Amino acid sequence: RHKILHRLLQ
Amino acid sequence: RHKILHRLLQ
Amino acid sequence: HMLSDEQMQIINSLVEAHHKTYDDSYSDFVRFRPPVRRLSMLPHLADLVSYSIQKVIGFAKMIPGFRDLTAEDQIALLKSSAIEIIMLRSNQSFSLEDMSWSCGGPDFKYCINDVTKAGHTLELLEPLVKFQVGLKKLKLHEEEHVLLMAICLLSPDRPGVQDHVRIEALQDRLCDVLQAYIRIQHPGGRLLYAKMIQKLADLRSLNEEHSKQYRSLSFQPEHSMQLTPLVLEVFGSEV
Amino acid sequence: HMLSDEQMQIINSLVEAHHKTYDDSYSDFVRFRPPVRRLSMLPHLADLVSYSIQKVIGFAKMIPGFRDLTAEDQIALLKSSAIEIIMLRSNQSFSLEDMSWSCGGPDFKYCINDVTKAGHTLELLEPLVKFQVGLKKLKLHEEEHVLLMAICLLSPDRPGVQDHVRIEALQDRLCDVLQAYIRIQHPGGRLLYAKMIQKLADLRSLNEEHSKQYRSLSFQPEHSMQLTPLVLEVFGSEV
Ligand SMILES: C=C1/C(=C\C=C2/CCC[C@]3(C)[C@@H]([C@H](CCCC(C)(C)O)[C@H]4C[C@@H]4CCC(C)(C)O)CC[C@@H]23)C[C@@H](O)C[C@@H]1O
Ligand SMILES: C=C1/C(=C\C=C2/CCC[C@]3(C)[C@@H]([C@H](CCCC(C)(C)O)[C@H]4C[C@@H]4CCC(C)(C)O)CC[C@@H]23)C[C@@H](O)C[C@@H]1O
Repeated sequence: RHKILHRLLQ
Repeated sequence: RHKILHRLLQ
Repeated sequence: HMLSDEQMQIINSLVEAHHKTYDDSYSDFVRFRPPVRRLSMLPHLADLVSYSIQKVIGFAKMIPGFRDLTAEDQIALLKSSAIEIIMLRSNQSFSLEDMSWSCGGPDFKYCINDVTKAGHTLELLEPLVKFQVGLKKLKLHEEEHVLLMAICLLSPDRPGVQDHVRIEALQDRLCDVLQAYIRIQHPGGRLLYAKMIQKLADLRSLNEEHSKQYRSLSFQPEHSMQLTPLVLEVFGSEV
Repeated sequence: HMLSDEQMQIINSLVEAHHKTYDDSYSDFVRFRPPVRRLSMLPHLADLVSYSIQKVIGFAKMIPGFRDLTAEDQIALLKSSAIEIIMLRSNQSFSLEDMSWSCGGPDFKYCINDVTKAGHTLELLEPLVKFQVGLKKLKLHEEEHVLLMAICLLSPDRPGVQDHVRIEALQDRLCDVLQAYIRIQHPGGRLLYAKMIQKLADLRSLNEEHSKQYRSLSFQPEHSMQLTPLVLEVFGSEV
């Protein structure tokens, strides 16, 4: 998944 | 999953 | 014209369970992320709901018959009714004078514009307030209040439940207790039971509105990261 | 005997990025769950680490060349080095006098027994303290400190990375900048670069010890519920 990390990486 | 709920239900 | 011994024990268990899981001083709230007044209030309210879910879970495990259900049905009932029990129990803190939840001084007094800073709009916040006012006007006894919470949680009509026959069986026993208690222990409550059942149907619609507002929140990772693991698990759909 | 224009720009970008992502006043800490002194300090430290991860992510996206990597490699590097960057940047708050992290008055001064109330033992806490002391004794310039963080993050030897050839290429360019800066801008630093590379190997072992202590935490649901979504995602193994 890694939804937050994908989001935080702009 | 529901690991927390399983745990909280003793 | 008289409560049975079993109906009294069921009332004794629920009142004790509620007293074991609700703090009228709200002193644990200093442990939440502090409130701030871009979804400014979300971290505090998330900690608030996550805390209340643990208390609802504690209350549920003391409802007679609940622990005999399978862990699946317990989860199924918990996930579907968690937000409804929270709205019911919050009425103890709702004040009619200021139309808010007064759990403290400036910090923990929760008015309408505070829930706005948590992903909700003023428009959709309307039936929550009206529900709390009408519920406050019933002037429920603790027994009636605690019996209504248990009846709500034990609804067989939840997405997920399996042994709906026995959950319905447990709920009707509780409904019998409420009817008997109102009839023999609440003067001037000739229509109270009917009004309490009406509030249950109102919670269903409030529940559905929260379900949709939450899907927005949980689909935006910068907002869902503000939630707690328990909130994401209870309000998630990964059954 | 002179820094190039490109090596200066790389230094300028890292110092600005670190200044944009590290608050020496530590004023956001009132927004964390308050510290309490059964894993009493865990909620505060979890909020602390979750906050630092967002700052490391901000710092990483300003390392030159990082944004050109695939989102996969960026995640792979972030997940493996997140705790190491946190231990590196925490040195700015570590005080040699009291052997603790002094981020405030009584509340945000983090000594050894506080980390104990977060699932860690006094014994395994030992190399963290020794690492911080030895790192503090190097008296690194901000450029050296910020260059060491970027070199650590850009290690090609992480579980998960794919284009390790180009991550190694980026890391060696940064290692060239550090060597040149120490040689021409740090008097009496004839052995400093070697000592900084030694600290990197120390972080690997501290990282592995945290990895195992965290698996204990994340396998106990009553403790993992105290974490944040970002922590569980960064330190989880669901790649
Ligand atoms: C929780 C309690 C207390 C107070 C309870 C409040 C007041 C504060 C706001 C709360 C917590 C509402 C939530 C909050 C958001 C939830 C997350 C972020 C998960 O979406 C809004 C959705 C409902 C709005 C209606 C609508 C639009 C139709 O959805 C439910 C009960 C409310 C205080 C005390 O009495 C203890 C008790 O346990
Ligand atoms: C984080 C920062 C600051 C301070 C940083 C500290 C002091 C507080 C404790 C922290 C945060 C340590 C963690 C905590 C637990 C982590 C979770 C709960 C996820 O397991 C322990 C594992 C390490 C112990 C070693 C061992 C046994 C070998 O594993 C890492 C850096 C430490 C303050 C300021 O300087 C900003 C900076 O960003």
